[PDB]
Amino acid sequence: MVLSEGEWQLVLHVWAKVEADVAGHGQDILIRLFKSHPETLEKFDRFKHLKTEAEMKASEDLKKHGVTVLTALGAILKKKGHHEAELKPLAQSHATKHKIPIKYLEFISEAIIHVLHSRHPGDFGADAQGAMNKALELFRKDIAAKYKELGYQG
Repeated sequence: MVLSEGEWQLVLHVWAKVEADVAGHGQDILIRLFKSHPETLEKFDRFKHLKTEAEMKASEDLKKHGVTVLTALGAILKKKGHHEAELKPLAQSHATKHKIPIKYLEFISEAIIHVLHSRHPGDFGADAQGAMNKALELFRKDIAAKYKELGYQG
């Protein structure tokens, strides 16, 4: 996986917009994920009892979780590929602590692209979406590498 500098800039450009309202983006993304794939909800004991979008939007746990997820992602994306140090840990965790499947990461990637497109359609075009997809794909592969490198078959 390799993105051009122009492609990383497209990614970083849309990401600055996400940072203008991390909380709102995290809620959109997480709800989109739980609505598209309800089984994923079972992996969160603090808000796995949330059923409606209303209950989801009112959840402080989901909101805070969205902010933590996006913050960690935003930090890895800014590395533009050299994110080993900001990844070794994002791995040891979901590998030994939560056991988050690779397929679920594919689910959240779809929610992220959908939400970014929906909230910023004027700039998040085919080029930007293609670069973000490549970025998240690179991200999934490296995480899967750390898993495998650690015995976990996510």
